[PDB]
Amino acid sequence: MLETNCLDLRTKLQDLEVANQTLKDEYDALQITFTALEEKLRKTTEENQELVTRWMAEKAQEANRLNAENEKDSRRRQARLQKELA
Amino acid sequence: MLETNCLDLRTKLQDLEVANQTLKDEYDALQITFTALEEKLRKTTEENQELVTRWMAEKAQEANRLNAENEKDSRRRQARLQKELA
Amino acid sequence: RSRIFKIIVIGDSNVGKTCLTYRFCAGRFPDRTEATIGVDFRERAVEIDGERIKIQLWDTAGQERFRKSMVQHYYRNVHAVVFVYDMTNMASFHSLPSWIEECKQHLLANDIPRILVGNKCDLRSAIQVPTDLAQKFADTHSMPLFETSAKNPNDNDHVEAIFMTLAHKLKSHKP
Amino acid sequence: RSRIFKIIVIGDSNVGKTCLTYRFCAGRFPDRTEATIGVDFRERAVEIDGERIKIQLWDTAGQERFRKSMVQHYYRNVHAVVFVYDMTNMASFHSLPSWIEECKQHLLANDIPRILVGNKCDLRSAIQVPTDLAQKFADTHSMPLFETSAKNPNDNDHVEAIFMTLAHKLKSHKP
Ligand SMILES: Nc1nc2c(ncn2[C@@H]2O[C@H](COP(=O)(O)OP(=O)(O)O)[C@@H](O)[C@H]2O)c(=O)[nH]1
Ligand SMILES: Nc1nc2c(ncn2[C@@H]2O[C@H](COP(=O)(O)OP(=O)(O)O)[C@@H](O)[C@H]2O)c(=O)[nH]1
Ligand SMILES: [Mg+2]
Ligand SMILES: [Mg+2]
Repeated sequence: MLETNCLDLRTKLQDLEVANQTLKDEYDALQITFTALEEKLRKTTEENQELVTRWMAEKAQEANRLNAENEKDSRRRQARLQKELA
Repeated sequence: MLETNCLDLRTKLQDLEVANQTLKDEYDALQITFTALEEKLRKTTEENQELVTRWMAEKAQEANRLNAENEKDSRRRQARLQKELA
Repeated sequence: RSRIFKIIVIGDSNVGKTCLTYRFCAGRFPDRTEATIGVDFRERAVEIDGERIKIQLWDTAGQERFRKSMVQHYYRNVHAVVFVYDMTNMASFHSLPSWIEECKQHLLANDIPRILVGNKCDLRSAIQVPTDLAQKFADTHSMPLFETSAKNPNDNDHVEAIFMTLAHKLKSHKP
Repeated sequence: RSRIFKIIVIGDSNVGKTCLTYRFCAGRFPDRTEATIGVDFRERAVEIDGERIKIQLWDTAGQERFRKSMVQHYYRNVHAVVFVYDMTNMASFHSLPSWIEECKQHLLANDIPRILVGNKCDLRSAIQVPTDLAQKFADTHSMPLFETSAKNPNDNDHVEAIFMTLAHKLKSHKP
């Protein structure tokens, strides 16, 4: 309208509406999915941590075992080489 | 107010119009932080799947090997059984 | 030099497959368990009627994502199948038809013995699966039923007795 | 008679530690690698002066989260340390002082040989670390310098010749 009048109050009953079809409703309607997504993310992250920690633990136990085997064989060589003097 | 006048209505209007842009800003500040959180979850889930896939691949190779070693042992043992029926 | 019996253990996550198999091979309850990924192997040498036998238990995974592309390997040259549910969890008992369908679609011989084991019989105040239900299920599928406890290994059916019985039948090729 | 030399391989991610150790032990270049988690063990038996020697390489992890708990194990009873950088990556070269500091803080003896290796010498148009720089670093730290290529194992310093030279030095206890 080149010159607005009072009937242009339609805009009010057309703007009090559009806004409400989102804003305070949609704020919570995205807060819910956002907190949900937060929870999904922390679950997944937690899981990666447990997986990695488990893998690391098994590697530490294998490394420990191998160090112990090397040590045993080294003592064997030392004993044998002690036999080589008498 | 027991009887509303235009002053009361107008100050109500300005106040609502302030709260409106407030909640609007609060909305826009979360409509894309959601997109970012989306990306983070995507990446983390991706790492998750890589870790598991590599773990499962190792377990499958190990199971295959064990089956082969069992079969080897079986045919070995049954080879003993033919060099006694001589 | 010793004969190996490959015996696989199948069932839902958390019914106690790791604890059962470890209880049999190591003679202990585990300090802690975690979700089995792919498969764990536990062996124990026994003497049956004078013969030294290696019992080789495959503690399989029950989660879909942890058993992907493993099933061919589980079932390759398998000598016996042990199905397991949680006596305190009715859902784990209702899962058995799908496990059996997998077994049937993957076995390569018609003469592989299968048995059924309800675990955690020690948790009597929380049991969800009545003995007669499970018994009927097992009878109609040609499986013996055992009700047992990995945690308390002398309760009802002894763990040792389960696996030793199975191994005895394998060695004897008996019913 | 077969004595063992534990040799650890240390360095930033993606300098080619996995490819180097695999090239030496298996005699080929990997079809594919992934991030090394914890550590990987590769072993090769050789014969020096009639004696059978097992060269045991520890391909360590370069990422903090993947080496978290492991440094004590890496450095326990180690017989030699191999430091590795990427010749095409100057940052991998600037990392070396902190690797050396970790080493010095964890060695249990003052007589463990250390050597310095620049990898990916095949990529000549992308090299970022000039030989004379690397050489001065190596000399002032009492390390021999090798410039090598796991991908093309006969370029410049042969991958074979590196680990064999080190093994000879260890076996004879020579300087
Ligand atoms: N009370 C009781 N708990 C058990 C028994 N067997 C296993 N559990 C528990 O059930 C949970 C899962 O056990 P686990 O062996 O890892 O189950 P799996 O996923 O089938 O291998 C753990 O908390 C165990 O301690 C049992 O005989 N009695
Ligand atoms: N061109 C070239 N690339 C290499 C060489 N060695 C390793 N790479 C590549 O560098 C990347 C990292 O190798 P990797 O062994 O995984 O490094 P690491 O993390 O230190 O063990 C891989 O893409 C390799 O193919 C080399 O000698 N030449
Ligand atoms: Mg388990
Ligand atoms: Mg690597």
